[PDB]
Amino acid sequence: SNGTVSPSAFLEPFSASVWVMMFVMLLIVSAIAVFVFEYFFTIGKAIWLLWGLVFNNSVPVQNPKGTTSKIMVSVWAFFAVIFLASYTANLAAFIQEEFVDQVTGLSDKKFQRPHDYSPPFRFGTVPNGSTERNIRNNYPYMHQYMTRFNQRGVEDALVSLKTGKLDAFIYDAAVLNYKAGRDEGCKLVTIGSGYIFATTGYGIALQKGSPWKRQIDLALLQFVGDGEMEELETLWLTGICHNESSQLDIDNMAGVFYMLAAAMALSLITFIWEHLFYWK
Amino acid sequence: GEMEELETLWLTGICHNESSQLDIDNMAGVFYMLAAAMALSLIT
Amino acid sequence: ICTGPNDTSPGSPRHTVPQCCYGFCIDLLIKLARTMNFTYEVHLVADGKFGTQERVNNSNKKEWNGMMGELLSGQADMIVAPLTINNERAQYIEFSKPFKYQGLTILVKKEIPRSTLDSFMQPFQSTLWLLVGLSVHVVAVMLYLLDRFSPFLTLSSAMWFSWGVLLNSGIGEGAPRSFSARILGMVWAGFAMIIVASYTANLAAFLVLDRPEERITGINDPRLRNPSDKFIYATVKQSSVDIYFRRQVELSTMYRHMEKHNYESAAEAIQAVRDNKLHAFIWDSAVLEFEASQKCDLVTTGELFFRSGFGIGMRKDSPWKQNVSLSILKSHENGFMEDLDKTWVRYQECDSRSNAPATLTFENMAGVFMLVAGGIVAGIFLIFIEIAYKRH
Amino acid sequence: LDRFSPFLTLSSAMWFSWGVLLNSGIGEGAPRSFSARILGMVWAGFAMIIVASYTANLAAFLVLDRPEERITGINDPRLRNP
Ligand SMILES: CC(C)CCC[C@@H](C)[C@H]1CC[C@H]2[C@@H]3CC=C4C[C@@H](OC(=O)CCC(=O)O)CC[C@]4(C)[C@H]3CC[C@]12C
Ligand SMILES: CC(C)CCC[C@@H](C)[C@H]1CC[C@H]2[C@@H]3CC=C4C[C@@H](OC(=O)CCC(=O)O)CC[C@]4(C)[C@H]3CC[C@]12C
Ligand SMILES: CC(C)CCC[C@@H](C)[C@H]1CC[C@H]2[C@@H]3CC=C4C[C@@H](OC(=O)CCC(=O)O)CC[C@]4(C)[C@H]3CC[C@]12C
Ligand SMILES: CC(C)CCC[C@@H](C)[C@H]1CC[C@H]2[C@@H]3CC=C4C[C@@H](OC(=O)CCC(=O)O)CC[C@]4(C)[C@H]3CC[C@]12C
Ligand SMILES: CC(C)CCC[C@@H](C)[C@H]1CC[C@H]2[C@@H]3CC=C4C[C@@H](OC(=O)CCC(=O)O)CC[C@]4(C)[C@H]3CC[C@]12C
Ligand SMILES: CC(C)CCC[C@@H](C)[C@H]1CC[C@H]2[C@@H]3CC=C4C[C@@H](OC(=O)CCC(=O)O)CC[C@]4(C)[C@H]3CC[C@]12C
Ligand SMILES: Cc1nc2nc(C3CC3)nn2c(O)c1NS(=O)(=O)c1ccc(C2CCCCC2)cc1
Ligand SMILES: *[C@@H]1O[C@H](CO)[C@@H](O[C@@H]2O[C@H](CO)[C@@H](O)[C@H](O)[C@H]2NC(C)=O)[C@H](O)[C@H]1NC(C)=O
Ligand SMILES: *[C@@H]1O[C@H](CO)[C@@H](O[C@@H]2O[C@H](CO)[C@@H](O)[C@H](O)[C@H]2NC(C)=O)[C@H](O)[C@H]1NC(C)=O
Ligand SMILES: *[C@@H]1O[C@H](CO)[C@@H](O)[C@H](O)[C@H]1NC(C)=O
Ligand SMILES: *[C@@H]1O[C@H](CO)[C@@H](O)[C@H](O)[C@H]1NC(C)=O
Ligand SMILES: *[C@@H]1O[C@H](CO)[C@@H](O)[C@H](O)[C@H]1NC(C)=O
Ligand SMILES: *[C@@H]1O[C@H](CO)[C@@H](O)[C@H](O)[C@H]1NC(C)=O
Ligand SMILES: CCCCCCCCCCCC
Ligand SMILES: CCCCCCCCCCCC
Ligand SMILES: N[C@@H](CCC(=O)O)C(=O)O
Ligand SMILES: CCCCCCC
Ligand SMILES: CCCCCC
Repeated sequence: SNGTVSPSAFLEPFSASVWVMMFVMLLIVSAIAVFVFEYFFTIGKAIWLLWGLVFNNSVPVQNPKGTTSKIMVSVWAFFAVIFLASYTANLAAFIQEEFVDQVTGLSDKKFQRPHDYSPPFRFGTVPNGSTERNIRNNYPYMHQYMTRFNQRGVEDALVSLKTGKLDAFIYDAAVLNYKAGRDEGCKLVTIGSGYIFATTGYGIALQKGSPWKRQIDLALLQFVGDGEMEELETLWLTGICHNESSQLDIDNMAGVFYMLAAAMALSLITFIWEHLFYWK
Repeated sequence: GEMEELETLWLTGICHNESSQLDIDNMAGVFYMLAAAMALSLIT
Repeated sequence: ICTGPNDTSPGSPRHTVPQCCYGFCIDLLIKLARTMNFTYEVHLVADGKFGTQERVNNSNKKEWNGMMGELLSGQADMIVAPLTINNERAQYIEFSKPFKYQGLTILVKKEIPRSTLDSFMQPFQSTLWLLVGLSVHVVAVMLYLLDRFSPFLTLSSAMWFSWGVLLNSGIGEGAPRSFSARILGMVWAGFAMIIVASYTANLAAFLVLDRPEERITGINDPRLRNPSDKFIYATVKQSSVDIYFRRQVELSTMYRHMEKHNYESAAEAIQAVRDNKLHAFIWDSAVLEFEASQKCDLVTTGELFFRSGFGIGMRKDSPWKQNVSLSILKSHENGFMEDLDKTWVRYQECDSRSNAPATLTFENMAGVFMLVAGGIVAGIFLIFIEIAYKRH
Repeated sequence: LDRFSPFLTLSSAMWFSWGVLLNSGIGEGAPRSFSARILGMVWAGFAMIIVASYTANLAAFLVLDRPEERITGINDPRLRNP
């Protein structure tokens, strides 16, 4: 998918407890302390000064006059530079494109009931295989809907996915993993970060009662126990994408604008509230 | 290519293909600039 | 109702107390008994070992023990347990098709980071802090020394200018008047900017003291390859992973370490890893992954290796082999093994799996808040110092 | 908000917003009424977040990287699979 960024992406750099204790408890306590220092300029002005210093954007403030008040403002400015450093240090990685899978799994409502969706879901599998038999046995309705958007081969399904004529491709897990690994640019990926449903295996078929069955089983088990299977998997099954800065759009960082909108609403509400208080 | 696998099985190492404080020597340049500023201020 | 030994510790009278068994394998066994109607009678293996072919001290004889021995000697009839399918066991008993695919992996203790109170002073060495503190004041006094004796700034104004420029606070809105003081103050501002930027560039790194020292890159990492006294890594004694390590002629250098430290059962090994007695535990992917999911302070770090599957082993000539294998395959094909995974393995309470940079927490930066509190409790005295100064 | 307060001209408000967005200090004079003293400071936070987000990856976009040029021996995917 193109991916998505959560509206709170700009807010996780600190935990909720840290945010609320800095901007409610610590800040108001420090503002009250600044007033106590200066008195011995309204409290709104002290809160305004501290908040402007939290992120110094040259916002106009009214500095206090007492020396102790100036010292406390200095240590608050040190706390503010700590806060800005910690917040901006990892902000770029936190506001990053997060890729969410289209479907959770084979039991998702998109597969089970594709009709109750304004855009239809296009998923299919090649016929005459184990996957088709499994889907027919488990989900007859899903298989009946799937037969319409059938496929001819693995490469045909892959190019259908690439162009856009098909959305999902249900197939053998190992072949799909190999295709995802060998794919360039990694536009194709299996959901669930390697989700496997039937979890069977590849076997060497033999006639019933064949004398070669026991010897072949023992030889294969010896191969897997000697590490040769790992070597073969590295030689053949491994791919490109397995071993694995962008422009910012409105959708990328819409949360900051959401915060600004909430502030616009709150400002209008408090304007009406102040008018009501003044009138009455 | 068997020699490559032998040498990566035996002759391979740890430091191959492999959070520090800042002392005064790291900040030597900025302090030298400040000293030059003091000297320029005195001569001016 | 499963009748098993009472005391796990060796050298104790192992009374056969009837406990009760439940979980993945028990549910699978009940399903098997339902699909092919046979009656079962579960009983735990006498000794906690999974079972390997061992040389008894009576020479010229190899014996199977554990669950393998209990099945081969006729005491048992079917091993419904996470029995790994390997060549050594397959020669004597026949396994069904795997009902769970997994592999060996390494479980280690996830280091919880500790937040020192001097974390934010950590980026600068203490001599640098002292030097910058002295520099602030020498520049501050020299501003007013230059300004006062100027043919063309008081003490407080100069000090506040220097400190506010360093801290970026704007407390002192007093600019120097003399030219030389102008160059001196502006270059001091530049130096303060560079110092602040250099401090910022590593404040976050020094705030969280996490390094990938304990991170293990599978079994190919040197810390597993090269034994050491401190790095105590182990497995369950007398199990499938022990057979795998012994069989590997190339990895026998590891084996010399494995035999030195081994544990009676998986629970003891994971407890030892939890209590930092152990540095690494080699065990099956399923068990280690579930333990990491539930016991949240341990992490599975090793790259997956020796991919195999748990099999419901029976005797060499058992009438149920074909039917039990067919039943396992049928359960795999429909949504039964998935149900068992969901209800026994997939569930978790926390995973802590996120490659994003660590989120700052309250315990991580308590030093900053305590520094602000110290500023509060120092200013509360500075008020009295100021009034006393006003008295004089 | 300030003009219709129960108890800051256009140019001064313009300068306040511009100097808050990009910290230059041209905006002199904080908003008088409380209704604006909350919106203005939230706008200051918005400006800080925007500036920090723009700054965080400015050097990467100033000089383009070399993703494809970084060949890695014969294990290169653009070498292994031609
Ligand atoms: C009245 C004066 C002193 C201003 C007080 C500031 C608070 C009104 C703001 C500042 C920071 C705000 C917090 C900043 C971030 C947190 C985390 C945030 O949790 C998340 O990380 C996102 C959760 C989600 O995805 O919905 C929830 C709000 C909250 C508590 C905020 C609650 C409101 C806060 C405390
Ligand atoms: C001045 C004070 C009183 C207000 C400070 C603003 C923030 C505390 C509010 C304003 C807007 C709030 C956000 C607006 C809406 C978003 C989306 C909202 O939905 C989700 O992100 C869920 C996942 C998804 O939808 O993709 C979650 C909260 C959150 C981050 C909010 C988090 C808290 C916000 C930032
Ligand atoms: C008075 C309040 C309740 C509404 C007006 C608040 C304003 C401050 C506007 C200005 C711009 C508005 C934003 C501009 C457009 C975006 C996209 C908009 O739709 C999308 O996210 C899809 C992508 C796209 O629109 O391009 C969602 C709101 C949002 C954040 C807006 C939120 C409200 C904003 C911030
Ligand atoms: C000392 C005199 C020349 C006063 C004029 C400049 C001053 C502002 C001092 C303050 C700190 C002094 C620096 C502090 C200590 C260093 C270490 C020192 O570097 C070395 O080569 C010796 C090894 C070491 O001690 O680290 C000498 C320079 C220097 C940069 C000093 C240069 C002169 C500095 C900048
Ligand atoms: C805690 C560690 C990091 C050292 C920090 C030192 C500062 C907290 C002290 C040391 C010297 C103090 C200064 C020394 C004396 C001056 C003059 C002094 O002049 C007055 O008392 C009258 C002020 C007026 O009313 O205008 C004012 C404080 C001040 C700036 C002090 C401010 C606070 C200072 C810088
Ligand atoms: C470079 C890109 C981002 C566009 C830059 C826009 C500026 C060139 C314009 C837009 C808005 C203009 C301001 C908007 C209005 C104000 C008030 C205005 O006050 C007046 O006396 C005329 C209007 C009135 O009667 O209030 C003076 C200009 C000024 C500062 C303007 C200055 C020039 C501005 C900033
Ligand atoms: C060795 C050590 N172990 C610790 N365990 C803890 C924890 C979690 C509870 N903290 N901690 C340490 O902080 C140290 N280091 S210290 O004793 O040289 C030291 C002490 C105090 C301060 C200031 C920091 C600013 C506020 C005022 C106190 C600075 C350095
Ligand atoms: C799957 O199997 C069916 C047969 O069960 C194949 O259908 C045949 O297709 C060929 C070529 O189109 C025709 O000549 C035959 O007459 C078809 N036989 C029947 C009974 O339909 C189908 O082609 C196979 N599909 C794939 C992709 O393997
Ligand atoms: C294993 O399963 C097969 C198939 O269900 C069983 O074979 C059936 O047995 C019944 C009862 O004797 C007969 O009526 C059927 O005709 C048999 N069908 C086949 C395919 O042979 C078999 O009895 C089961 N054996 C075990 C070990 O329980
Ligand atoms: C985003 O997804 C849509 C489908 O919803 C697709 O048409 C479009 O091409 C995607 N954007 C990109 C980056 O191509
Ligand atoms: C047997 O089990 C009981 C708990 O049911 C325990 O208290 C007792 O000590 C055990 N006896 C042995 C074998 O020591
Ligand atoms: C098992 O099922 C058969 C019917 O298929 C029944 O006749 C028999 O009594 C049942 N009991 C056993 C254990 O054979
Ligand atoms: C040999 O094994 C038997 C049975 O476990 C034990 O009783 C005996 O003490 C052992 N002898 C030696 C020399 O280990
Ligand atoms: C009239 C004021 C002139 C001030 C010159 C300051 C030069 C600072 C150099 C900083 C280089 C990073
Ligand atoms: C005079 C009261 C000022 C209160 C300022 C609150 C600003 C909240 C901004 C939140 C940004 C995350
Ligand atoms: N491994 C599968 C390939 C075909 C499919 O997945 O449908 C089989 O032999 O049946
Ligand atoms: C001891 C003085 C510390 C100043 C820190 C400025 C970032
Ligand atoms: C007034 C100086 C405060 C410094 C805090 C580190």
